[PDB]
Amino acid sequence: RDITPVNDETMQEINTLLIALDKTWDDDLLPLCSQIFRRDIRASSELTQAEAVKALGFLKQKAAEQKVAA
Amino acid sequence: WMDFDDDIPF
Repeated sequence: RDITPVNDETMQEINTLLIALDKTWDDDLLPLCSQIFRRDIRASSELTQAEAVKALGFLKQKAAEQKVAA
Repeated sequence: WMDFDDDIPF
């Protein structure tokens, strides 16, 4: 596997969507990534680019599916 | 394995 770390452009896209979804790395996405990728991920910067692209796909699905309830 | 292709709540 390519272990190239996540780049800043992909990170910014992820962050934009987390903010839009009212979700966070600490509460929501890092726990989920840790479960999905079956490794201890403690900071956003520790994702690989390949992992981040999967997470970004998932967040686009969430943001496109439905409105974020108040 | 649950993965990001799956329909997980978030």
